[PDB]
Amino acid sequence: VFSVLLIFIYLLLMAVAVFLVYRTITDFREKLKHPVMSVSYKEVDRYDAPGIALYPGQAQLLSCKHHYEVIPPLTSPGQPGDMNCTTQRINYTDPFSNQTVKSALIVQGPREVKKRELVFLQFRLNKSSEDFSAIDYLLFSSFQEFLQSPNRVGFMQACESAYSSWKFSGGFRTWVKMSLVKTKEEDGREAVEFRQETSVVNYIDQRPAAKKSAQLFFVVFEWKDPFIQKVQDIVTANPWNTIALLCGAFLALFKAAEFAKLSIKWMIKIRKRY
Amino acid sequence: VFSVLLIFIYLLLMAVAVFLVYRTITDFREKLKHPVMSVSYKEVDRYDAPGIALYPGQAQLLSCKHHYEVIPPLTSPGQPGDMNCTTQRINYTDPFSNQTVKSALIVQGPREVKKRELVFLQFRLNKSSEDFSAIDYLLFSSFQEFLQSPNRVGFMQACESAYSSWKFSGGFRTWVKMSLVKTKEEDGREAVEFRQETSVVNYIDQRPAAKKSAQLFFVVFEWKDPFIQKVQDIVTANPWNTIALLCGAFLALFKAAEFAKLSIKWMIKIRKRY
Amino acid sequence: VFSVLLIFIYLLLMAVAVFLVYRTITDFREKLKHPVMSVSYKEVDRYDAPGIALYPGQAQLLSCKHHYEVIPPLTSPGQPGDMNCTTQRINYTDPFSNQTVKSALIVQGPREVKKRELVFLQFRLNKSSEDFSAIDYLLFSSFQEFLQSPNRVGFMQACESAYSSWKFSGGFRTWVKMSLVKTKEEDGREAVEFRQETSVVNYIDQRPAAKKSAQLFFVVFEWKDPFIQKVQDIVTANPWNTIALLCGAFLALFKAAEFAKLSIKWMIKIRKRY
Ligand SMILES: Cc1cc(-c2ccc(/N=N/c3ccc4c(S(=O)(=O)O)cc(S(=O)(=O)O)c(N)c4c3O)c(C)c2)ccc1/N=N\c1ccc2c(S(=O)(=O)O)cc(S(=O)(=O)O)c(N)c2c1O
Repeated sequence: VFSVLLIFIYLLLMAVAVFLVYRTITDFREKLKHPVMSVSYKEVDRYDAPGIALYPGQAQLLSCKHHYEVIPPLTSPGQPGDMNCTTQRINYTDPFSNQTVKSALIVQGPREVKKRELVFLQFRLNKSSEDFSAIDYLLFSSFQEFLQSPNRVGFMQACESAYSSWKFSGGFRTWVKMSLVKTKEEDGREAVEFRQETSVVNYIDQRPAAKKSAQLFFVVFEWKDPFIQKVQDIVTANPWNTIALLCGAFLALFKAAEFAKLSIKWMIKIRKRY
Repeated sequence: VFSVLLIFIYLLLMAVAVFLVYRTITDFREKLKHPVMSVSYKEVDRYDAPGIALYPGQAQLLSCKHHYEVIPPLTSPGQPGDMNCTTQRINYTDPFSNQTVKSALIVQGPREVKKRELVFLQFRLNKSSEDFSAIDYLLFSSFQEFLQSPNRVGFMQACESAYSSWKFSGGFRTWVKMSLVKTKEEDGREAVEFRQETSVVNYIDQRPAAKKSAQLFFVVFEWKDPFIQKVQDIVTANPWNTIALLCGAFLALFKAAEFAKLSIKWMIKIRKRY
Repeated sequence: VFSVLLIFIYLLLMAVAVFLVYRTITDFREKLKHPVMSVSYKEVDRYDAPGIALYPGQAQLLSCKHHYEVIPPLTSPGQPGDMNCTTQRINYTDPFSNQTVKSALIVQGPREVKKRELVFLQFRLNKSSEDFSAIDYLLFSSFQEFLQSPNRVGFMQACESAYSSWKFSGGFRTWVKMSLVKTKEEDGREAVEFRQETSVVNYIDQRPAAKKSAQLFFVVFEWKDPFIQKVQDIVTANPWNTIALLCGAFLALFKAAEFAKLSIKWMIKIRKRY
C-alpha cells in the first residue's frame, strides 16, 4: 500500500491543485466585474471659460457684470445698464418632444479662479399669473468650442441630452459654486461633468421702497476651488499575472511533491532500518 | 577554509527570505484592515414605488396630484380638491422616547422615471403661535411591502431608526429629487439608502391677495435619474494566493541557491586552475 | 535543422520573457500615478467640542443656547437674554489681502451627539443699505485647542487658508448639520474637514408685528450622524524594482523548460525510432 501512500500524497497535491484552480478562476470572474475606482485631484491655473445657458423665457436681462472681486458692489434695482459680457441667442429643438423650440441665452463664464472672478446677473420679469417664478439654467465645459463648432443646435442638443439642468429661484439672489469632475470609460473618453452647491441669500425690498411689486432674480456664478476631480474606474484583473501565478503554483506543487518524494525516500530508508 | 565563502551567499539568501516573510505578513495584516471601495451603476426602466412619510400633525391635505409632465400646470391658491393619491394613516410609539406618538400618513411615490412622473401635493395650516413652520418626512424603499407586511408599527420603527428624517419648509415650493444607493454587508444583506438634493423656489403672495396669514405648503417629489448606485466593499489579498506566493518565492529562492551553488562549484574549479 | 527546432522552445521562451518584462514594467510604472482610494466609518460615542466662528460685523448677538431636546423652545424675539455660551472675541487680519482686519466671534459647538445637542443662535441687525444681508461662518476642529495654543492669530490664519467658508442668509433660519471627514496624506499627516447640508425654514413676522422691520437671523447647529468618515489613498505593490517576482517566475519557467526539453530528448529518441 506504500505505493498507494505515495499516490495518496499525489492525490492530496491534486486536490490542492483543483481547489487552487477553482478558487483562482472564480476570483478572476469576480475581479473582471466589480472594478474598484480611484480619485485624483489636479490643480488648474485658470479654468477654461465655461458656458452658462439660461432660459429666461419672458424675462429680460438687466445687467451682467464680470466682477473680479469676491465681494460684488452695490446694485440699483430695476436700473438697466452695466452690460460687459458676451451673449448669444439660440433656438434649438429639445429632443424630449421635438415640438417645443426652447430659446436659450448662452453666456460666457469666469476663468480666473485665483482672483475670485465671478459673474453677476440681474433679471426682471413682469408680474403674471404663473404663481411660481423660476429660471432653469445649464452648464457646459467650454464656450469657445460652442461658438466655433458649426451646427450649434447640435452641440446644445447633445449637451441637453447628456447633462442635467437645475433651476434657480426668484425673489432672492442665488450663489452658485461650480466644480468639474472628469471620468474615463472603457472607450477612453474624458467625459466632463459639473457639480454645484447652492447658497441662497435673501433680497431686501427696503431699497426699492416702491409699489411696483415686480419680481427680480439675481444670480452669482463662481468657481468653488481650483481643484478638478478625476475618477477612474480602475481594473485590477490582469490575465497574464494570474496565469503566471497559476503556473508557478502548479510547479511549486510539483516541486514540493519532489521534496516530499525525497523525504519519502528517507522514510523508505527508515523502513529498511526497521 | 572556503566553506564559509560558499555559505556567505546562503546566509544572505536566508536574510532575504526572512525579509520577504516579514514584508508579506505585514502587507497582509495591513490589507485585512483597509478594505477598498467600488461603485457600480445601472439603467433601470421603472423604479419601485418609493415610500413617503409626511408628518403633518396639525395640517390637513388639500391636493395631491400624480402628474406625468415635467412641468406641473397652473394651480389655484387654497381651494382643496383633486385627491388622486393613495394614503394610509398609521400611529406608532416613537422608537426614541416611548413617550410621544407621532401620527403619520404614507403616500405612494412616483414610479416611472422615464415618463418623469412627479407627485405634487400642497398643505395649509391656519395661523398659529409657532412662529416657525416646517414639516418632516422620510422615505423608504417600497410602499407595497409595508402595505402587505403585518405588524406595521415594527416596520415603521425600523424605517425611522434607519432612514434619515428630512424636513421641508412652509411658505414656498421645495422641488425634491430622489436617488437610491445600495450597499452589501459582510453578511450579505442589501441595505438601501435614500439621498436627494432639494431645490427651493419662492411663492408669491399676489395670488392669495387676501388677509388670511395662512401657510400654504408645496412639495414636489420626483425621481432624479434612471441610475441606482451600488457601493461594494471589496476585500483584497485573499489568503490562499498569498500563501502560494510565499511558497513559490521560497522554492524559487532555493532553486536559485542551488543554481548559484553549481556555478560556485564551477568557479571553484576555476580557482583550482589558479 | 533539428538543433534549432530543439531550441525553438527557447525562442518562444525569449518572446514570452520579453512580453512579460514589458508588461510588468509598464503596469507597475502606471500603478504609481493613480493609487486606489479606500473609505471607512468610525462610530464615536461623543464628539470633541468644535469651534464655530462667525463674522457678524455690525450685527450683535441676542441669545446663544444649548438645547439637548430635539425641539427647540419658542420665545418672543427682540429681547436679549438667556446667554449660556462661551465666546472669545478676536481681531485678526485676513491672508487674502492683508489689508482688511475682520473681527470674529467664536462659540463652542455641540458635543453630545447622542443626547441630541443643538446650538441655537439669534442675531439682530438694523436695517441698512446693504440690500443683501448674509453672515459667513467657519468651523474648526476644537475650540479648546484654540484657547490653549498661543499665537492664536496664526491658528485662525491657517484655518481660514485651509477650510472653506459658506454663509447663511438673513430673514429665515438655517438648520446646519455637521460631519467630519479625515484624510491622511502621504507625508504622515492627518487632515480633518467639515461637511454640511443646510436646510432653511421660513421665519414668520407675526411675532414682531411692528413697523421696525429689523432683520433677525436664526441659526441651529447639529451633528448629522455620529460617524466619522475616513478616506485614504493606498498603493498596490511598493517594491520599486519587484525583481524577486519576475526573477522567481523566470527561474520556475526555465526549470519547466529544462524538464520539457528532457521530454523532448525522449522525443529525440522517438525520432531515432523514426
Ligand atoms: C520586496 C517587496 C515585495 C512587494 C510585493 C511583491 C509582490 C506582491 N504580490 N504579488 C505577486 C504576484 C506574482 C508573483 C509571481 S508570478 O505569478 O509568476 O508573476 C512570482 C513571484 S516569485 O516566485 O518570484 O517570488 C511572486 N513573488 C509574485 C508576487 O509576489 C505584493 C503584494 C507585494 C512589495 C514591496 C516590496 N519591497 N518594498 C520595499 C523594499 C525596500 C525598501 C527600502 S530598502 O532600503 O531597500 O530597505 C526603502 C524604502 S524607502 O526609502 O521608501 O523608505 C522602501 N519604500 C522600500 C520598499 O518599499
